[PDB]
Amino acid sequence: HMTTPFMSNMTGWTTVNGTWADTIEGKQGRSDGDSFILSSASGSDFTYESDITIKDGNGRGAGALMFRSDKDAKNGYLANVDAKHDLVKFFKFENGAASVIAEYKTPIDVNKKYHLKTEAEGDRFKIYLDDRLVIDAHDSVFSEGQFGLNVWDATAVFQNVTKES
Ligand SMILES: OC[C@H]1O[C@@](CO)(OC[C@H]2O[C@](O)(CO)[C@@H](O)[C@@H]2O)[C@@H](O)[C@@H]1O
Ligand code: NA
Ligand code: NA
Repeated sequence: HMTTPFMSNMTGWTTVNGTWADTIEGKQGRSDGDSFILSSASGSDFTYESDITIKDGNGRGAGALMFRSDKDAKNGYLANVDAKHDLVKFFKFENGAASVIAEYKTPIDVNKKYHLKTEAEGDRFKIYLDDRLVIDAHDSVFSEGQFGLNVWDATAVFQNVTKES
């Protein structure tokens, strides 16, 4: 029977762009720019988390959780680990244009598993890196939408991708 090594409680994964696959390590994405995959799962308030490992390829950029997204990932929130810029970023896309909401600055590495967790509750967003709170910010732009994953100028692997509402 069909099985995948990607572990998640979410289904319906639809590739927006980039190169996305399920490998023995998890769901891998790669692109030089931003690229996105969206689950059919949707929500408003939730805990959304994943293991994220940035690999050697492309520009050793970033891997991200995306949430409260529209169908083509043009509008939504992201929380990432960015090895190139050494930060955890909470940001939004509005009609395909990015703007930063909050950051935590820390050295971020390639070939190191990170655990990233977002708790989205109304207009408040708490982001944890390896179980430590690093961002606790407010933003009112988006209230609901799809869950997904992103990479920016990176190859990255996502494993144990889960949401709880
Ligand atoms: O952290 C990666 C994440 O950063 C974004 C949004 O800040 O921008 C990437 C990169 O693009 C520019 O805006 C210009 O090319 C730079 O200022 C920034 O380093 C997202 O696009 C990406 O997912
Ligand atoms: Na599954
Ligand atoms: Na780095």
